Amino acid sequence: QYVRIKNWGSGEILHDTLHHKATSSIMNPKSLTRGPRDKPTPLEELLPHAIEFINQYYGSFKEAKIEEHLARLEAVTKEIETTGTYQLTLDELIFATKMAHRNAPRCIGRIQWSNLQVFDARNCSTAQEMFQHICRHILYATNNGNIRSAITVFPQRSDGKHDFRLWNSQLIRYAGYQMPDGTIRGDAATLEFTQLCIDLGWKPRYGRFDVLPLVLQADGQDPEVFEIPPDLVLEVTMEHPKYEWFQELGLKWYALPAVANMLLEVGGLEFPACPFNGWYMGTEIGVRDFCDTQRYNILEEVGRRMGLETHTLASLWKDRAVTEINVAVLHSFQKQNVTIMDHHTASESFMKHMQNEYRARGGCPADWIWLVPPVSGSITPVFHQEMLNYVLSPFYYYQIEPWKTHIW
Amino acid sequence: QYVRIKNWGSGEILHDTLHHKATSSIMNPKSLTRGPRDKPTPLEELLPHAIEFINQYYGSFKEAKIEEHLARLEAVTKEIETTGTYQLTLDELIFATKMAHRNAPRCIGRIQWSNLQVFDARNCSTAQEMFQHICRHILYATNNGNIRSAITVFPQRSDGKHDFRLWNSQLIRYAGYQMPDGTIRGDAATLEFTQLCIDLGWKPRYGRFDVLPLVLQADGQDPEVFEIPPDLVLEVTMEHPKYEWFQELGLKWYALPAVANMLLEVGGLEFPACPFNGWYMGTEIGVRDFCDTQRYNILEEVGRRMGLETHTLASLWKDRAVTEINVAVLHSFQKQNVTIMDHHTASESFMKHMQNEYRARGGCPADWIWLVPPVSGSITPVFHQEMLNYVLSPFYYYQIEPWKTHIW
Ligand code: HEM
Ligand code: HEM
Ligand SMILES: C[C@H](O)[C@H](O)[C@H]1CNc2nc(N)[nH]c(=O)c2N1
Ligand SMILES: C[C@H](O)[C@H](O)[C@H]1CNc2nc(N)[nH]c(=O)c2N1
Ligand SMILES: [N+]
Ligand SMILES: [N+]
Repeated sequence: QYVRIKNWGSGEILHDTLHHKATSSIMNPKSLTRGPRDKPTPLEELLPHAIEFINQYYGSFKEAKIEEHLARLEAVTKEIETTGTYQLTLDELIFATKMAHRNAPRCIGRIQWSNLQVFDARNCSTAQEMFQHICRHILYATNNGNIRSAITVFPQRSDGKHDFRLWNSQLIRYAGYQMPDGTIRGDAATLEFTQLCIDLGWKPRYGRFDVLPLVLQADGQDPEVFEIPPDLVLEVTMEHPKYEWFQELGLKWYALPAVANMLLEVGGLEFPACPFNGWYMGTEIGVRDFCDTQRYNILEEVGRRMGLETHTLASLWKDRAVTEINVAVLHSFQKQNVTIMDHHTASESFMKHMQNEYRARGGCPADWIWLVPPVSGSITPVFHQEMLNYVLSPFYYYQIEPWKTHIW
Repeated sequence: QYVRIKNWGSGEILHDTLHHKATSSIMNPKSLTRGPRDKPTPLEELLPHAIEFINQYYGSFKEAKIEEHLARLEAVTKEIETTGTYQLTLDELIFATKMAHRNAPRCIGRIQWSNLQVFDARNCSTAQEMFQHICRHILYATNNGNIRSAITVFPQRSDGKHDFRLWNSQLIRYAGYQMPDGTIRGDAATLEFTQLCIDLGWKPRYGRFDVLPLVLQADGQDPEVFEIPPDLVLEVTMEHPKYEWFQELGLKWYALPAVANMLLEVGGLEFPACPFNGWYMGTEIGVRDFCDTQRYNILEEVGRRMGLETHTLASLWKDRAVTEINVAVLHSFQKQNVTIMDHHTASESFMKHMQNEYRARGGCPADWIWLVPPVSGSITPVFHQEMLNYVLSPFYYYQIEPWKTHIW
């Protein structure tokens, strides 16, 4: 029938009908999602996929180890024949995690795809044991502000009813509540989820930079709530380098961008819990987290303190404020020795990458909509670059929100 | 086989191969192009299409005129049966031109789709007669700076060998030459075409704001060259409202954005010559025409005059200059009483439109990549709006460059 369409600012959804009369930019397309299941992967699908992967892994060395490649193929088949899926070698998980990042069409930082730290936590079985690993991860990646790229891989899905997974969008992340004023405090984005932590007994601190708790589900079991040891969450306080009134704003952001809720797919296997992290590109904080109507929405407050024509849209005052907010974020990171890269530098880098990729392996999955920064479009190189967006393997899939499917 | 991919900044093209290994943002997709032909449209295709159109035209009144609708269907069939295509009534051309604009997924100004002036020049037969119409058009739309939206429709394609069409990208448009300095003067974009006007005896004035000649092809015949009466081309000189040194830059742009080279498709008919115009949205000039590496590339010159860290990319100096260049353009239009709308105002408007459209007829073809402005992305509403991009009818198609196919 029709097609549901979302505006993510207003939250308004519309149903398209006109398209049916057609001839001859969705955030979460089904195509980009790998959902739950109730039964192990069938063997007839699993095997071909595993073989494909093992042939990629071996076809990716400089000087081919044929015998080990033939052996591994044999051992993998026997394991599948014998157990009903198969485990990756560590020296295969590491490749899996790097190629999949390499294959994420929506990621600008892929120049760095080779430098990834991999934490093998496939032996995990309890919540407390997940939450320990998560803590280790955070501390490694954070490095006292010198951000290291890392990923923590938990036990692969088996039957689908013993799934490990984080209910958090990203590891470290601020809360948001629907205060009485008609207003909303903290991070509007996490409004719905904040409530859920409340439903599981998390004490609401009611502020605007409250780090939310990890909500961990292990081996299919109901999710237990863990608070993050505030010693690990490193934050950057926001000061402008001119407008001394900019600290009066009382702004800060967490330093670690660690996406928590995506699924890894490799050789037919699926890991619905594999949190990863790079570092921040300024605009992420300065433009989206700070300036989105859906988010912290500082744009008017900052403009007002600039003596700007705030009620005349043509004044271009948003263009002026946004830019200073970025300047602030950037400046606050460098000050405080927190790793960061500005979107301009980021765009030139990605470009080098892309060039590299095509000479390397003739292509680069790439989603224009996502790879162009939310300010300065035309001004970065990636805007003028035509690109194709395709899904390869291994790959990092979105997933249906855990509370929409989990049975407590 | 592979897939040619263009970067429009560098002009570099790459061939994608990786996509073949796929599982389960192009400027000129074939899908968006209607090309030449050597034979009249076959009747078996033409008729259904005509009927569809006539039923739309009649199904678009408030209070239905069934008898005239049944009559028109009859008269149209007889005409096709009898001549081998059919002519639209004027009160159908007007609807054709408005719906097609209404249906252009890449256009932000569609809120105004109803207000269009239509010049019926289907009776045209000579070049000189096209060039007269073009001149009338320019003068009407320009209105001494109070821009009126207009379109001039020429004779429909028949057999494909008597095509009317303009060889110009847009009516009024600056030239560009490959000067000896290793550099390039005027409008780099029109580098290839400028040469072609030279090949047809146009005297190169060698400047950086030289209006190019109309290159007109009528009834399939070789294109004759006409110079535009400088009295008709209204221009805006660029001054900033602070930086008095901004006029020292010696900048100006033409006031009329009139796209000249697209084809109208309606009820199976095709008009490969139907120039149209709205007015400018500032960023068009301030960001793309002025700041594209491929274009006039002022960004460094403007930054330097701002005492900006021009060799430190992270300085964010591009964000600062671009914004002032826009301020300048906007300010220069309002001064000089030239119609213009800023991209922020434009985005809020389009949004209203889109809302209107869905309540109206449940949909709105819409290409995100194009509808989001080249600066301030996140900051405009259209960024957060998920949208579907579909081709309806009537519709404005791109066309293969005339000199790639015409036989002299
Ligand atoms: C130099 C390090 C990195 C940089 C600068 C970087 C930058 C970014 C940015 C700016 C986004 C968009 C943010 C958003 O709108 O949500 C993104 C998304 C993404 N990145 Fe990277 N990233 C880095 C490391 C990584 C790593 C290590 C991985 C995986 C191993 C990765 C995979 C992804 C994926 C799957 C997305 C999509 C997120 C989503 O769909 O919401 N990136 N990256
Ligand atoms: C309020 C009046 C208008 C405004 C503000 C407006 C704005 C714009 C802008 C900013 C673009 C993109 C410019 C570019 O990147 O080349 C565009 C493209 C386009 N517009 Fe409009 N426009 C207006 C009137 C019209 C009219 C009257 C028509 C047709 C009757 C139209 C149809 C189109 C089409 C077909 C394109 C695609 C051009 C291309 O693909 O290169 N627009 N418009
Ligand atoms: C509707 C639309 O697709 C949506 O706002 C997209 C635009 N491009 C994006 N690009 C990135 N990096 N991150 C995003 O959240 C978005 N949001
Ligand atoms: C490669 C890419 O599609 C190209 O630069 C597009 C981006 N979006 C655009 N949007 C508009 N309005 N005009 C354009 O020329 C473009 N260029
Ligand atoms: N990130
Ligand atoms: N335009």
